Amino acid sequence: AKESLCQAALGLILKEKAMTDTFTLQAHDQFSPFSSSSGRRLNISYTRNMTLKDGKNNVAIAVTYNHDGSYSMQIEDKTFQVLGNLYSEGDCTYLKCSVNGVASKAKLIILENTIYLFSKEGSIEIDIPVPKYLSSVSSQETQGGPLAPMTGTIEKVFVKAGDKVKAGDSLMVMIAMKMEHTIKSPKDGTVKKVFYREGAQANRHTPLVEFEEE
Amino acid sequence: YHGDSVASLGTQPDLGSALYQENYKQMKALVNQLHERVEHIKLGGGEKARALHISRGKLLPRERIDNLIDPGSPFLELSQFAGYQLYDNEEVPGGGIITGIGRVSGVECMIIANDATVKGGAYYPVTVKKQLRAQEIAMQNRLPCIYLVDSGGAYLPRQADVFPDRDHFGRTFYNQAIMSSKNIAQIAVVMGSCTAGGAYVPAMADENIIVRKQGTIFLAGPPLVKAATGEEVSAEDLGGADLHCRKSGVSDHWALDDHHALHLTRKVVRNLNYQKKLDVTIEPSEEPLFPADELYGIVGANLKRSFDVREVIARIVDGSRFTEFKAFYGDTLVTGFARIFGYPVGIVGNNGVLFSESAKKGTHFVQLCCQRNIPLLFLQNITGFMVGREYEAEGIAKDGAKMVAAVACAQVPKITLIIGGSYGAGNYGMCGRAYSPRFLYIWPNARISVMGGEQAANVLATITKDQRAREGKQFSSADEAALKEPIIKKFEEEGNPYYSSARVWDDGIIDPADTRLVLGLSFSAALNAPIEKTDFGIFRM
Amino acid sequence: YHGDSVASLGTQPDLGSALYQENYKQMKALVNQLHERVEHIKLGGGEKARALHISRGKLLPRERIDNLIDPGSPFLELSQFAGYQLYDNEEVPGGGIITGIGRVSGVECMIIANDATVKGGAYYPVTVKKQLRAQEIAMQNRLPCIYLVDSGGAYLPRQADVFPDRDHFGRTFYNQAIMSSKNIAQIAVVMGSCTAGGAYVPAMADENIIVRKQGTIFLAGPPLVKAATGEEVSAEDLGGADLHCRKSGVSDHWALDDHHALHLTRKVVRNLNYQKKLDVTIEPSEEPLFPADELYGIVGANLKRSFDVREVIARIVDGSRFTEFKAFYGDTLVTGFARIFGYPVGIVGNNGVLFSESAKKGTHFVQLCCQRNIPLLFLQNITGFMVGREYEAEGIAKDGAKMVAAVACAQVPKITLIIGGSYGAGNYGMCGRAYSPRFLYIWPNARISVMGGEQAANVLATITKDQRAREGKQFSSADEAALKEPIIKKFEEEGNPYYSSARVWDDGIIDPADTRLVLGLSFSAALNAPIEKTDFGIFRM
Ligand SMILES: CC(=O)SCCNC(=O)CCNC(=O)[C@H](O)C(C)(C)COP(=O)(O)OP(=O)(O)OC[C@H]1O[C@@H](n2cnc3c(N)ncnc32)[C@H](O)[C@@H]1OP(=O)(O)O
Ligand SMILES: CC(=O)SCCNC(=O)CCNC(=O)[C@H](O)C(C)(C)COP(=O)(O)OP(=O)(O)OC[C@H]1O[C@@H](n2cnc3c(N)ncnc32)[C@H](O)[C@@H]1OP(=O)(O)O
Ligand SMILES: O=CCCCC[C@@H]1SC[C@@H]2NC(=O)N[C@@H]21
Ligand SMILES: O=CCCCC[C@@H]1SC[C@@H]2NC(=O)N[C@@H]21
Repeated sequence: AKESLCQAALGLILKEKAMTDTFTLQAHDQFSPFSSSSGRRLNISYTRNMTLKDGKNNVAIAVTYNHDGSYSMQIEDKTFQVLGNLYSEGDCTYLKCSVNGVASKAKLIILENTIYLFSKEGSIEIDIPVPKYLSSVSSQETQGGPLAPMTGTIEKVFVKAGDKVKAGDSLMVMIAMKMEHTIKSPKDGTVKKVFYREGAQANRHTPLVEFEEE
Repeated sequence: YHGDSVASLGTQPDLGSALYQENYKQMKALVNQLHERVEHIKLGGGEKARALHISRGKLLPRERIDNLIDPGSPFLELSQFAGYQLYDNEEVPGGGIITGIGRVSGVECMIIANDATVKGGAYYPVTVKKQLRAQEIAMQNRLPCIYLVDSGGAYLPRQADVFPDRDHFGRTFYNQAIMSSKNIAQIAVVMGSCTAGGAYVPAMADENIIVRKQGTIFLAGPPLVKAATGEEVSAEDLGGADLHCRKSGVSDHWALDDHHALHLTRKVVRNLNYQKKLDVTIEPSEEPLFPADELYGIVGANLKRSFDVREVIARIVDGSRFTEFKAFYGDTLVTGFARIFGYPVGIVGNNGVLFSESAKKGTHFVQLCCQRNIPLLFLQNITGFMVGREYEAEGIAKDGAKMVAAVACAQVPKITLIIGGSYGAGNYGMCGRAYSPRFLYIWPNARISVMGGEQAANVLATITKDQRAREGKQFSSADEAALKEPIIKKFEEEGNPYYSSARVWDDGIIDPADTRLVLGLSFSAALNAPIEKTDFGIFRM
Repeated sequence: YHGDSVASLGTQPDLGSALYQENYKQMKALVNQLHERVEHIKLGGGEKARALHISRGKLLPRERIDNLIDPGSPFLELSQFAGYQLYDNEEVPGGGIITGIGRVSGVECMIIANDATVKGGAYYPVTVKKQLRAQEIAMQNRLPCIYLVDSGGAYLPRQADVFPDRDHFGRTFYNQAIMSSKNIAQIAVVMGSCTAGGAYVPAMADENIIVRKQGTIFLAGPPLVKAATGEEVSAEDLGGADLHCRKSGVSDHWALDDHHALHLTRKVVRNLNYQKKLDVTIEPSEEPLFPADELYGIVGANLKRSFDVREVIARIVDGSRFTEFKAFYGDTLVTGFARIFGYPVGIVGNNGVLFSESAKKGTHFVQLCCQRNIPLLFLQNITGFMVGREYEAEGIAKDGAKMVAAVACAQVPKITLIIGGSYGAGNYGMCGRAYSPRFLYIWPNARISVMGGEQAANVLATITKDQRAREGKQFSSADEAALKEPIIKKFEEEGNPYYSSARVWDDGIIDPADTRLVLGLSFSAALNAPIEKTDFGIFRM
């Protein structure tokens, strides 16, 4: 439970430290203190706060990079004193860590977006967040409404004033002066109305079809 | 072949000795006091400004820096005590700006961020000084720099100290142009509105990122436009990420939230296509043989007692291995070669009052290190200087000049640390702030001033005594203590480490325990700049 | 630190869409046609010449190249369609010469071999042009070159086009001297008789190998000597491997059969003592996330329909990872950074009719890449150009000049690919053939000409209409189609990819599927030449 969340949060750092270590090895200078994963600031104790998905409820974990190498994390006014390491049996790596004086070993398989803790007594499932900008939802939020790149005669519109909108469907075909280009629907929401009728022309960066808010 | 064993420096201080106990207690008191103050500074502008800054959806500057750097990496803040009680009644935590060096996408780079919480991100005179110091550090070390602008503009009530002078505001842009000229990268990130101070910065930088709503790039603010041209319009119409991106083209990228801007910045740094290369022999590094905290009991908080430098050197260098150079001759000064974090260094330190022989030894050592391309580190505790009729007859001043010339003409990176009291022209001799060391730090105990207070009081007493005797009413027996007391008090106030660190004479105040770590970081960054030829002026015999 | 995930370009095209089916069918037709023609070219001079060449014991040129290169390695032939129907009635497969780049003994080197089967190895004008193009490629890329001479001499019936002019025959020797001057190696191998064309080449080269019987080095052939000096003697007495080796010393080595000559050549290349070094950051490479053949359905064989460039970029770059630069501004043009086979590249592509803003964006991008030493790749589909009264009022031509100046002054390697129709001055703008790109290729669909046929027909109609109206008998309503038709037909003929590739305006016609592979090879070779400083002329504001 609460300890299990800490165990996974430790695993992210250890994997990140090791991958931080690997790039150091190929580098010219593998001796600088910068390569150290200490995360130490001058006169201040560095703290980073996490968020991990735990079934229905998100949990925020506050990781303070302690001065000695011990690892301090706190979730709902319960603190946990954690120290751990990564060692591999065969080809699979085990996570050995002690939380508040209790230590155990568990397989640590790490996917792209999920955290795996494997143990004799049971298994634990933790999910890493996905940034919204990386989720491509931000990509559709870049443009508020459709814009016509160039002025041209609209041959015909595939969508009526009120019509269902499918992904990939073309709003209209607009051909102009040695160029035909096909305008798509920016968003899957049902059209509020179509701005331009057949045969009309819209300038560069001009609205073409109104869409309901998603 | 590297099988020869080497003698190691340092011994075991007698813990039971009452002197060690006393020195330890003093050093703890100083370190504790420093820690509490640094906490209070890091709180920033205060709870209310934090509440408002959060309310706008922005991320607090400390959070921004933590997210930006490669996570799980050290970060080296500089001059945190800027503006400490410097002004009459205005609280300016951290000089209203956070500057430092960090590793991003595997490449070291300097981060400079405004603190809109503190006084709306106005540029106090100290703020400009701090920022310019950071930029010059980056250029000498040849490091890319990143700006996080959330500033309004120059502080109006003090315009004389900001706008006009050569080293004043605006020199920032000149440095920016020079940096971009010689391939040193520039990146600007916009999170807040800017009025002619953070307006040229994005235009001045090669790359640009601006948040969708909270970011607005405009040369003149809505009140400035309304007051000047008689026309009022919101800064978004002049600024705005979308508005500037679609048409103006000032913004090279368009981010939605603060996190998105940080992530894009990482991508750009990776694409920057730079590779670091070294030009010095490197070796495996091992920890010093003795605990660092013992330095407290060794040093204490009294300038009167003396501590041998070699104890400190043993506490610092790798494996506590050292090779003294010309040990018996000029014993008052110590020089030698050592290795720190696998890098070769030349250590120069002070034990006592300088003499002519010590100056000659230092000059010879400097020539050797410059010839062999070895970085230099200085540990100055100048309790006294070279003064005496016999000394000046043989031109001890001339030998001091030899120190000055050798230090000034040197081209290898130099780092200086003020372990003990610094006074007199020796500050000039042992690579003072004026002599452009790449860095400079002071322990919490050190006091720096031109002269000890007692000396100046005596000198003033004598000159007034002589002239007033010529005036017929000599400096009487009375008023002697009355005249002496203010001089002693004033020199004590000006010599305080916090007082100097309030200005930017030093890069920071560090406890002795962290010393070793800091040095390694500094030297690593300094190695980015390729070493160059060292040319010496006339060596006056 | 390189742990940040990056958004990937491209989507999944709707296969079921009838448009995709139609585009796929067109692209298959073109690719099939190209393949059949290339087969017929590779047969060479014909069965009878092959029978005779075998009868002499020589190895056919294709066999020679296969044996020479490091076995199991790619080889990149160039301009295979040279002389395709170029002359009136003379079949000249491959221009009577085979040129290419290959890896020999671990070192890249350019191979140039005559084809004595085709017209006795006579130098047609196109043959000289092809060979000189190869040599200039080798010099810019700084690569060793190897010659396999089996040529007779210049084609007599066309002596004006071969001998006299500056870029005509004989310039070969000048390039050879310059190459050997600046340490670029030269190797000549002789398998057949030579008359004043392959006579200076061995003397001009540093190293020389000649087969025992079939090789004869002589400045004047037996018929030339008999006709000129009135004295007849066999070319062996003037040539011969043994005869030249014992006394003349023209031959540095003496081989018995063709295989022996090839083996000796490998030995010499190994002894050449050269090592390749890179000066750009390199990273592991991974395949693009989407199949390449989808490009067919994406592109089709009609110039009217438009395809977004980012689809193609996703089909090409490593991992389909891309970072667009100033995306919203100047959307008609696309720029950004990517990595191909572990090498950094800057991609510039066209989506539509250029405007002033696009030109400014391109200029800024070019400056960045030149500053950071990043190679550049161009994907031009210029359906239309910048023409309009409002455009010319704001000096859109001036912005086009900014494109031209930035491209011309650039010094980093540049590669160009004509994915779509190229017309107008944009060819000059986007690193055309005249602007010395290191390479240039065209897809089977692209059409290149100064202007579309319809435009020229309209312009000619108007000018004749105006002048003839001034003449009193204006261009009548009749003859309008009669005048238009020939112009359209002629422009279509001159725009055909085979027509341009018949000449040496392009380095080759490649199907879209192979695209990625070819690029990697090209860039690797281009990295041999060390990068240099880029200096820019006056930037007219
Ligand atoms: C270069 C020039 O001379 S132009 C200078 C005039 N332009 C400005 O700076 C306008 C004021 N600043 C702004 O509004 C900036 O755009 C912002 C958005 C970054 C600051 O955001 P805010 O915090 O909302 O501005 P606000 O006015 O509340 O600033 C808070 C405080 O900073 C002070 N301040 C901020 N900028 C300046 C400035 N340029 N000069 C003097 N004081 C300033 C204000 O007096 C204010 O007083 P307080 O700290 O006692 O409350
Ligand atoms: C550079 C100068 O101007 S020097 C003057 C040129 N001198 C010559 O080349 C004389 C001609 N020499 C030849 O006959 C041949 O080139 C040889 C002997 C050197 C070797 O050529 P081979 O491959 O054996 O061809 P072969 O001698 O069997 O027949 C000659 C063929 O090559 C052609 N050919 C070769 N060289 C030339 C040339 N310089 N000019 C015109 N045609 C030539 C002939 O037209 C003939 O054509 P074909 O292929 O239709 O039969
Ligand atoms: O009888 C006329 C034939 C022309 C002979 C030309 C002489 S022969 C030697 C010399 N070499 C040449 O190429 N031309 C001259
Ligand atoms: O009707 C057909 C005439 C062809 C127009 C070509 C367009 S017009 C603007 C642009 N500039 C060119 O040179 N070509 C395109």
